[PDB]
Amino acid sequence: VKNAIDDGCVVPGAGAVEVAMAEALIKHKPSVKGRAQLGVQAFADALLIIPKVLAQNSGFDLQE
Amino acid sequence: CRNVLLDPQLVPGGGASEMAVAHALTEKSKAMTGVEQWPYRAVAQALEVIPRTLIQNCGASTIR
Repeated sequence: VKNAIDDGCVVPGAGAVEVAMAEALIKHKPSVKGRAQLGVQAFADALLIIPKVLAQNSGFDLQE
Repeated sequence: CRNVLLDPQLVPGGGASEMAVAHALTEKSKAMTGVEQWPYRAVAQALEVIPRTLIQNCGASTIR
């Protein structure tokens, strides 16, 4: 919480920003090769593990 | 047709006809508050499988 009171900026939590980049990572933006396109495609999904693991640890689906 | 004819009472299929009787049975069991309460408590809960199964079948979270 000091990192909130030291920093004028605070990043919003609850995984709302992870779904936000995964599409904001919208692809062929890595039209470069397709290795970075995987590097982003692999990365877009790693973002969501916290939004997953909670809805996971909560009811329903981590995915649905 | 004959089931409609033999019984001319249309009853709602599934959980509507299901969870309905259960509370009666429980209340029954509870109003009886003997040992047979447990069979009714078993029976009323025995009903809930099919809607659960339907939720099992449909792809949603049943206990919810």
